[PDB]
Amino acid sequence: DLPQGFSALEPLVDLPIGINITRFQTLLALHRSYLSGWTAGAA
Amino acid sequence: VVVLSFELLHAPATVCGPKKSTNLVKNKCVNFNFNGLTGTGVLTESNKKF
Ligand SMILES: *[C@@H]1O[C@H](CO)[C@@H](O)[C@H](O)[C@H]1NC(C)=O
Repeated sequence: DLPQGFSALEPLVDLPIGINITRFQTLLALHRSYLSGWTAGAA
Repeated sequence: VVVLSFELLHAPATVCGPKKSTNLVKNKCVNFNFNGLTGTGVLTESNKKF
């Protein structure tokens, strides 16, 4: 998943937020099971 | 009555007045002000791909 060679990373969006950030977390998507209320998944 | 209150904080200013487009003149030595960059030079056509 981490391949060789070079892949230049292009810019995406610079945002003038001006806040203090020291921690971060990832958000995932979960689908309702409708049958264990959410379908099992891995990321 | 409409009361306008102006405040300045350590955060960068983002409410600002209108900016004049004016016009572009080429092939002559003219003072140029491009997005805050000032100077003096002749603006010719460019074949460089940005
Ligand atoms: C940002 O938050 C951290 C943790 O609360 C704190 O140590 C740091 O002083 C804060 N930054 C500023 C500029 O206050």
